[PDB]
Amino acid sequence: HAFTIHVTVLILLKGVLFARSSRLIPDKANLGFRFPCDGPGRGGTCQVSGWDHVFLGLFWMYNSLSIVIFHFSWKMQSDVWGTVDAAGNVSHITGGNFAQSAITINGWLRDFLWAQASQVINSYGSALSAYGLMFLGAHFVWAFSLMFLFSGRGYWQELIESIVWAHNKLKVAPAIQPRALSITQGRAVGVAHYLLGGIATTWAFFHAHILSVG
Amino acid sequence: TLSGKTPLFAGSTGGLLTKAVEEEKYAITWTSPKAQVFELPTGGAATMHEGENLLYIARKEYGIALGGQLRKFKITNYKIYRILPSGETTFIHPADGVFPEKVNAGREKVRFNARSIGENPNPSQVKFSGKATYD
Amino acid sequence: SISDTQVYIALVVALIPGLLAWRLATELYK
Amino acid sequence: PPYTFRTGWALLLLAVNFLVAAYYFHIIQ
Amino acid sequence: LGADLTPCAENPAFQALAKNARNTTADPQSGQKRFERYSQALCGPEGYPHLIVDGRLDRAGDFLIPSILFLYIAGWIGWVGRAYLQAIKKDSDTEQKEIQLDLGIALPIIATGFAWPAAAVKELLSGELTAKDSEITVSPR
Amino acid sequence: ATKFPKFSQDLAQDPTTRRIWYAMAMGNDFESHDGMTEENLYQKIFATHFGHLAIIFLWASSLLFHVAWQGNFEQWIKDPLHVRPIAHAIWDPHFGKPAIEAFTQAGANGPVNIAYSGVYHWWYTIGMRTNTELYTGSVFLLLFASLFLFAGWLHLQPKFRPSLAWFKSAESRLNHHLAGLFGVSSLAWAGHLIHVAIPESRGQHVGWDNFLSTAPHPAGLQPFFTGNWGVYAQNPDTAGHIFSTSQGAGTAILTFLGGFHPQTESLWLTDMAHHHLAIAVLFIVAGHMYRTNFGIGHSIKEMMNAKTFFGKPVEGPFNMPHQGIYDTYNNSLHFQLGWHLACLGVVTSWVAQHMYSLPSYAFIAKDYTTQAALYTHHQYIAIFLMVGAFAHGAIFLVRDYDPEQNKGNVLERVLQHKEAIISHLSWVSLFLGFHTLGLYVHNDVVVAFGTPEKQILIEPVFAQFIQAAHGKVLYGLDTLLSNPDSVAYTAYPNYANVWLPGWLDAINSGTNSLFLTIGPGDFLVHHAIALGLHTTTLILVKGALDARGSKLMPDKKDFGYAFPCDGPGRGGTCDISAWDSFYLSLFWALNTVGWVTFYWHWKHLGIWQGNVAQFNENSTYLMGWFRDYLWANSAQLINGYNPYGVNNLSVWAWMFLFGHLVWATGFMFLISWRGYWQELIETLVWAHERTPIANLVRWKDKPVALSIVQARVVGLAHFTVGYVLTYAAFLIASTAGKF
Amino acid sequence: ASFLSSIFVPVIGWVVPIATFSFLFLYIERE
Amino acid sequence: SHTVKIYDTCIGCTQCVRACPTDVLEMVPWDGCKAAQVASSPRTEDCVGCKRCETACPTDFLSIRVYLGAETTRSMGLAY
Ligand code: CLA
Ligand code: CLA
Ligand code: CLA
Ligand code: CLA
Ligand code: CLA
Ligand code: CLA
Ligand SMILES: CC1=C(/C=C/C(C)=C/C=C/C(C)=C/C=C/C=C(C)/C=C/C=C(C)/C=C/C2=C(C)CCCC2(C)C)C(C)(C)CCC1
Ligand SMILES: CC1=C(/C=C/C(C)=C/C=C/C(C)=C\C=C\C=C(C)\C=C\C=C(C)\C=C\C2=C(C)CCCC2(C)C)C(C)(C)CCC1
Ligand SMILES: CC1=C(C/C=C(\C)CCC[C@H](C)CCC[C@H](C)CCCC(C)C)C(=O)c2ccccc2C1=O
Repeated sequence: HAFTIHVTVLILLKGVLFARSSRLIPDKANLGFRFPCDGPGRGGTCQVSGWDHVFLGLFWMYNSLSIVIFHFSWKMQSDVWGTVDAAGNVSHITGGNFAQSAITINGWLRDFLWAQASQVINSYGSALSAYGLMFLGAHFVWAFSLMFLFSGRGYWQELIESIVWAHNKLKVAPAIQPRALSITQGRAVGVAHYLLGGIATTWAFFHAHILSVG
Repeated sequence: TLSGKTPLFAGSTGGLLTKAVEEEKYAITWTSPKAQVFELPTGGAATMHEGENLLYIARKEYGIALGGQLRKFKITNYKIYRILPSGETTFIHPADGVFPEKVNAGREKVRFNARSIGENPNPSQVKFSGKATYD
Repeated sequence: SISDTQVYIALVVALIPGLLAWRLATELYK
Repeated sequence: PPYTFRTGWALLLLAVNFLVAAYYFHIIQ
Repeated sequence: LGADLTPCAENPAFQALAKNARNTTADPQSGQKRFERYSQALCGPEGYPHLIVDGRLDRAGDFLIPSILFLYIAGWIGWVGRAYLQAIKKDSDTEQKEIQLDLGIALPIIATGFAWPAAAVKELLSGELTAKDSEITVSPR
Repeated sequence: ATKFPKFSQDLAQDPTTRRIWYAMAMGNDFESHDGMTEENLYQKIFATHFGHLAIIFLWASSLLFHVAWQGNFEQWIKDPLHVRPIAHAIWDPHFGKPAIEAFTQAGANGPVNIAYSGVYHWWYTIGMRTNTELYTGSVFLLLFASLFLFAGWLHLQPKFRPSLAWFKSAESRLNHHLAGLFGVSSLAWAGHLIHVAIPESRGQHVGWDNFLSTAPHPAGLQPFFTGNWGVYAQNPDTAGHIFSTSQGAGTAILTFLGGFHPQTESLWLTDMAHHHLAIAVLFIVAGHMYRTNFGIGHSIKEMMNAKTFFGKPVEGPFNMPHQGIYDTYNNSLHFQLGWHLACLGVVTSWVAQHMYSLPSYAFIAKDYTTQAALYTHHQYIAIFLMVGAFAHGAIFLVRDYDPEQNKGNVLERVLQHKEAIISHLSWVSLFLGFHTLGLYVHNDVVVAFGTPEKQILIEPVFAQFIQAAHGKVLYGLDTLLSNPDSVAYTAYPNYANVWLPGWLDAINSGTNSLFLTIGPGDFLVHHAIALGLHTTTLILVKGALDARGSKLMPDKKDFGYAFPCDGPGRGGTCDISAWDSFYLSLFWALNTVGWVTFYWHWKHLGIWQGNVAQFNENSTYLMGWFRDYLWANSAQLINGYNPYGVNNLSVWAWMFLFGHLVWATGFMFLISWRGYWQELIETLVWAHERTPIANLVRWKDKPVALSIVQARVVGLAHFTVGYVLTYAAFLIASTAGKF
Repeated sequence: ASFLSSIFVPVIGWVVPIATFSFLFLYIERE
Repeated sequence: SHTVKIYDTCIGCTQCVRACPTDVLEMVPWDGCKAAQVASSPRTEDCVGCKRCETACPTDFLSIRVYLGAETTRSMGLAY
């Protein structure tokens, strides 16, 4: 938690402290808050703007809080929540597997994600089926985001040129000329679908699981 | 040769690194009508003096950036100098005393192509030759 | 399995393409 | 042009397509 | 046709599914009515209707009829869309008429979009469907 | 000004760490080297090709040696269906005793890796029976690698450096490679099968000691010269034949049985012998087509430039202007490399599709992990070769293509309507994509709402017709080979369908992967694969055909293949270079091979467990894939290690997580771009300089953030390595776990 | 012969990398 | 260093020169356009390759082009 919070702060603090200038771009304040870069020169100046630090901080905020809610979910289910025998013995939801499992990534993959995803994936043909659909839908929206994040405007504008050619060929070329999204919008759309998809997945996961065991 | 007093509050961790001692350094001189606050190239609100100001800077881009800010203060007498480790100060901006955006007689065309950009040769034509397609 | 001798012959025979790979690599660098 | 060559070849491919469909529909055995 | 396909009304897997048929809508017979309709389809071993899309006339309902109905509605939408774009291009503020619809122009076009196949053939056989390749912008080769 | 790299004064004078990275990236790009001439380019390339062959033969030697030395080949011979083949020994100091115990398997004395490459099956099939034979194979391959390494060195020496004219002598190479490298290699292999493999298959020991004395056939080459060839098909191996024994064995060396050997469930060796003999004769004939030094033969330049079809004038071959195509191909190595990568990529997929459905190696059909490994392996290679073909095709267009030399030909015409090609590819991709995802999502929702009878299940009736046309009577269509009345089935005049009895037995048995039964699940996924192939093509073709320029960047050819962008002006030009289409395409290439291998694996898992129903009913909605394939078959893999202990799948469990880590690491380089990192590294440089004892030491190369292009390279590599290791782990662990 | 693993694996693990990285480092920094 | 070439399509608007953050460019006398001045790149050793000049250029296609070449301390924009 300390790690993932300190890295989010590194990105965001760097964003605020170097928003106006840096050793790379002295006049960054003139370029503004939200600009894509100052070109491929100086080795390449992609994502120097304060906006682009917010963009990168969102992924780290997402990464940070994901592990916080996963921590909470598993720790409460293994060590707190559960049934109480008349004698007073506590039988926990995941039987105190946190201590030995939550100390390896394999333990998180197996005993948390794999184990507790059983309810959401087996939800079809029941009242929880919606969470099963949301779970896949969210996995899709997340993956869709990678198209925007990994690609660049140049490719899409050149593809649109050929599509515009075909619309011109059949005299259905729009007066409002089609353009590929801005470099900044590409990133904004990227991080939007990434957060929506990622968070919605965990949302569907948490509900389907805890509405069955909890 | 560089006259001018260092502006007040000129100190920050964004200043000269070892490059300034080993490779090259830049200076920007200007005459201010009045003592006034200005943002330094690499962060920090410095104070100009009334009269000649001298600010050492790591990169020429710092000088041109600061120059742009001095123009907003109605100051156009700023001179940038490149300084080598041998102490060889060279006046570099404005090169001929006139600002490059203004036309000055005596300047010759450099890297001018007497053609439209569409009329460049194909890379195949200049293949295994020294020349490029934009030559 | 194969004898200790056969393993030692293979290693000694493998010095031949080892040497020639070095000679080719140095020649290709020129 | 009147496009005689390319139409001729397209018709031949579309003939083969129909001939294979005639086998599919058990018209020719 | 093939891969253990039987008429749904003969497949035991279908009848088993029909007896526990879930009501789609508020109509409490909607579950039974579904399997009554799907009885005429070809069912696989598991008793799900398999659709045959090879242009078999006895299976025309599967894909051929849906295809004709889709192509007629999709072609309408495309023709009406094309018609409007060509209509607003003859005006001055064409870009403004894209984001802010001239319903005076649009609604008549939408109304007359039922006859798009006739209009599409007429315009194809008049050289008024396409532009010349020499008069359309292209990239340097 | 440092020496390295010797081949670039531009990079050699770079004072930053970019010098080191760009030298690695540009080392093998010989065209881009300083003072490189065309003759020196071909002569260096030729010498290098000897280096690569040597590496392949040293790799091949390693497989033989490690199995001969550390394997259980001799034990595996005796029971190939139950013994696990050993790859090599494990010597890892980091192992605890539980891990050593866990990896002590397949009757080994120490910890070993089980082989999933199918080399044991291959070597057994081709007549190797002893570790001594495997060893002798390995030492031979060292000497054979050694001979090519020397040839490589020799052909760089002044007197032995071939001329440019020699490299451009296309027709002579086509004759020699078709007749010699293909034809005689095929004939020589037919020789091996007839002289060694087939005897060994019949329990007869034939080696270098006794092969000159022991005749492959009793008749002994007399019927061949007298032309009584049918003698070599007389008395084939019976259906009772037990492989590597005389029990049920025949004397025939050239049969034509069709279908599989019933014990081994693989192609008859005598069929494979007659194949390679027939193939050899066809290739020797084909390599007598082109004129070299004896007047006779076709000139390919004349064939391309021909403008007359028997008096009648034509635009060229097939009335298509191919003028200047011979020179285009022959003069551009990127045209060739691209073209030859396309052909090899197709053949690699061909191999993959055929080796699972028509196994050639004894008992490999029952080694399920090996079959899964080998199919995935070759489909992944095919995908890389195919992306490379288009990459080098784009490099040709941007660096080598002369419009003036290709004036009026097929290549100029393709570039003239490139917008029409790219727009129609965009349509097919969108058309496939919308409706395929549509049907899956429809199915996934109606199943979710407890109404799986509302699914859109399309019978793949056209593919089923082809299976029926190949004589699969399951579908009850009664057409071509499934109709015993058809002229196809009977071969009406000659009645020489001697392949057919064996073929029909193989295709109508449900115990093999020869034309697997297909249904709605197979329809939807074939349409997903089509989507995959069209969209990867769209990206690569668009990349190739826009490599020289576009509206956004009309002078793109002036900037070359790979460059970061043309800056944020004109709306922004990120990923505008032809290289950036290669980069984008590989994501789609990997996505597509993902769908292909997932499909292959899940269908086969059902078939191998005798539970085809699972795939058949659950493959029509994407929750079925998610649950019944990924989730279900992860169970054993992720328990490779746990708090309770370890098993032999601990290494795959660890590689599985390693893949997930390397993939995710790739996202960093793909999402966070250079300007962020350059500003961060500036503060690290500050901190080092200002730290009182650390500032003692100083970098020689100025620390800089990776370049825009380098980040896409590094990002795409981490992503790819992650993709491959993750699936390799899952594919192997899940199959080897069950089997 | 198994003892060769105790020689070769450490050599390929440590000696070969150190020797290769040492030489390549001295080569890329040579002026 | 990077190479900055000016083409005869220049209209002498001076926008490239004003845009340049390292004073690479300057206006020089010319008879080719109405403005009677053309952009020049005398100090390409100071060019960082930002392409602000290309973004500034109002001609179609551009009358100034930056071809990113050998990277140096000045071209990499390093203060260290
Ligand atoms: C009148 C509107 C119209 C018409 C007639 C066409 C026609 C075409 N499109 Mg285009 N397209 C349109 C709008 C239209 N498009 C819009 C708004 C977009 C942005 C999403 C696109 C994006 C697009 C892409 C990316 C591609 C095409 C392609 C094509 C061609 C193949 C068919 C296809 O792929 O459909 C594609 C359909 C869509 C992407 C969805 C269309 C969205 C709606 C339903 C249309 C707009 C209707 C409009 C609001 C109606 C207002 C009318 C009213 C004012 C009277 C065909 C010439 C392809 C091509 O180039 O083939 C050679 C291709 O790759 N189109
Ligand atoms: C079949 C033979 C073949 C040949 C002879 C070539 C030859 C060439 N290619 Mg082509 N290419 C090929 C196939 C081939 N390629 C294939 C299959 C693809 C698809 C991937 C490509 C895609 C491609 C691109 C996109 C480019 C080239 C380029 C080139 C040129 C320069 C290569 C270079 O210097 O990189 C040096 C070598 C590297 C950078 C290698 C590092 C990458 C490897 C795979 C990393 C693997 C990661 C790691 C080691 C694994 C770790 C394991 C883990 C468990 C820890 C050279 C002419 C370049 C060019 O400009 O052409 C003129 C170029 O930009 N090729
Ligand atoms: C799940 C992940 C994902 C998805 C769905 C897509 C989808 C697409 N890619 Mg992308 N891509 C991806 C990852 C993905 N990509 C990644 C990781 C990369 C590496 C950077 C790329 C790089 C890339 C390149 C280089 C290209 C593509 C192209 C395409 C399009 C291919 C056309 C098609 O076949 O589908 C049809 C369309 C879809 C499947 C889109 C989804 C349809 C939605 C779900 C319908 C929405 C309607 C609904 C009512 C709206 C609800 C939302 C609400 C807020 C209103 C398609 C839109 C190509 C293209 O544009 O070709 C035309 C193209 O050239 N992609
Ligand atoms: C448009 C792109 C497209 C592509 C790339 C494919 C590709 C494929 N199809 Mg699919 N197919 C398509 C469209 C396409 N199909 C459509 C629209 C249908 C009707 C639902 C089908 C029905 C179908 C069946 C029944 C089967 C396949 C199969 C396959 C696979 C083998 C080749 C084949 O049989 O082609 C079939 C080719 C066609 C049907 C014609 C090509 C598409 C045309 C040109 C597009 C225009 C169609 C138009 C919209 C229909 C209007 C009809 C109306 C006028 C009556 C291959 C993956 C086979 C398979 O599963 O292999 C394992 C198989 O058995 N396809
Ligand atoms: C928590 C987050 C998480 C993340 C981010 C990942 C990430 C990954 N997983 Mg892991 N995984 C996880 C949790 C996670 N996993 C958990 C909890 C388990 C249970 C133990 C697994 C078990 C697992 C398995 C078994 C596999 C992965 C694989 C992967 C890699 C996929 C690479 C890729 O881009 O595929 C591209 C995406 C796909 C191919 C989609 C596949 C899934 C769909 C539903 C099936 C599609 C088939 C269908 C016919 C296509 C229809 C297309 C149509 C709609 C157009 C990627 C590294 C896979 C891999 O090795 O790489 C290929 C793999 O096989 N993971
Ligand atoms: C690739 C081959 C390789 C090999 C053969 C080894 C071998 C070893 N490693 Mg591993 N290691 C490796 C790669 C390798 N490492 C890599 C890449 C990493 C990073 C991921 C690690 C990370 C790692 C850690 C964190 C540790 C080991 C440790 C060990 C030792 C554990 C055995 C033991 O318990 O006895 C006890 C053995 C000793 C106490 C040391 C014996 C004498 C040493 C090896 C050398 C003596 C001086 C030598 C003669 C000359 C100078 C050294 C060098 C130049 C040769 C063993 C020597 C453990 C260890 O013991 O570290 C020292 C340990 O804690 N390794
Ligand atoms: C089925 C069958 C058959 C047939 C078949 C066929 C006929 C086939 C075909 C096939 C084919 C037909 C294939 C294809 C392929 C292709 C490809 C794969 C391509 C690629 C390409 C490329 C990659 C290119 C490149 C380039 C570019 C892009 C640019 C310029 C340059 C170059 C040209 C280089 C028969 C009758 C025999 C028998 C029965 C069965
Ligand atoms: C029969 C059948 C089938 C088949 C089919 C096919 C194969 C088809 C083909 C087809 C084709 C091969 C076509 C093509 C074409 C071409 C072109 C060239 C086109 C164009 C078009 C246009 C131009 C249009 C326009 C329009 C309109 C009309 C409307 C709207 C708007 C627009 C403008 C878009 C199947 C099996 C599926 C199913 C069953 C039946
Ligand atoms: C896919 C992709 C695109 C292409 C995507 C585009 C151009 C977005 C277009 C999608 C919208 C939904 C088009 C909407 C058109 C009409 C408004 C729809 C009218 C019909 C409705 C009323 C139904 C980029 O432009 C881009 C830019 C920079 C980085 C990455 C990417 C990127 O990944």
